[PDB]
Amino acid sequence: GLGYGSWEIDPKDLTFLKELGTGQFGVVKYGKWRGQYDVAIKMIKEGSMSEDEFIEEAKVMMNLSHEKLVQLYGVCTKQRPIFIITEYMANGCLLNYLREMRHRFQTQQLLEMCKDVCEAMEYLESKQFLHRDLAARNCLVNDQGVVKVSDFGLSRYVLDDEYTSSVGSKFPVRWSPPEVLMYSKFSSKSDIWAFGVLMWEIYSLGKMPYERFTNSETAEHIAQGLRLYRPHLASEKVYTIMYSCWHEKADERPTFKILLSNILDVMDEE
Ligand SMILES: CNC(=O)[C@H]1Cc2c([nH]c3ccccc23)CN1C(=O)[C@@H](Cc1cccc(C)c1)NC(=O)c1ccc2[nH]ncc2c1
Ligand SMILES: [Cl-]
Ligand code: NA
Repeated sequence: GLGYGSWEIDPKDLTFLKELGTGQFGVVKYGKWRGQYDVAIKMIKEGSMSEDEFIEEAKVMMNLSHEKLVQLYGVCTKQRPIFIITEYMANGCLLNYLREMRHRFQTQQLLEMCKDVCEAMEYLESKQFLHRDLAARNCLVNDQGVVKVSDFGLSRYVLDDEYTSSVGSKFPVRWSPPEVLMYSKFSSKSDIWAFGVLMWEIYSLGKMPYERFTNSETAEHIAQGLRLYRPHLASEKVYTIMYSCWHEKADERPTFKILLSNILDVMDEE
């Protein structure tokens, strides 16, 4: 079934409609399950994933469930290529959503997007689960405007070394703390850093972090003490929150639980 019963979904119960997304991992199609329920069908391009390891871990990820986490309904592994059946989010990736000027966002909406993501990440943290590539491109927005965290943990199965090596051309350098870029030291605190950058993306309406700097320059300068400027739409109290994610010393950065409380405090003042 869809999130109930077998986690192996029968692809004969799926209809494959419009494409929602495409990249070096595969292609994402909108679909219906038993002609009633909307789904996003993420089909894994052969040659891109450690498929055995990925299927083993998908079974465990079936147990992750939270309102602000993109729901995994199941998988289709008895064919080539394999599919992941996931929650359909009608408004697409958060990065493009932020860049659409027609939305004319209020700052109250931007803070709520931060709350949404933070609640999802507090959940993952309580499960000792790392996202490992948190960023606006990896969040989705549903038909009601709710943001949910997507593709959490997926980078563990990507074979392309340009994307998993901290020196690779596809690595999330601009979302990584210095100890990741220097020593490959991953932890909850490197998710925390990325979340700070994600808040900066949100309040910048989707601008690229450190736009005037190359990947190599960014890595060098953030280690020296460069930090992202306060976006014009971010109040001092909002900037204080995202800035706290970027302390040089990882164990000085907050937890997602503390970040969420800070975000609620700012919301509660309206
Ligand atoms: C490298 N990415 C990729 O290759 C493809 C396919 C795919 C993903 N993740 C996968 C996992 C397994 C197989 C294929 C993929 C992720 N992916 C997407 O375009 C993402 C946006 C995105 C993120 C990072 C980097 C880039 C370049 C694009 N969008 C969506 O995923 C999406 C967009 C609209 C939606 N509406 N509802 C749900 C939904 C989902
Ligand atoms: Cl410090
Ligand atoms: Na810049």
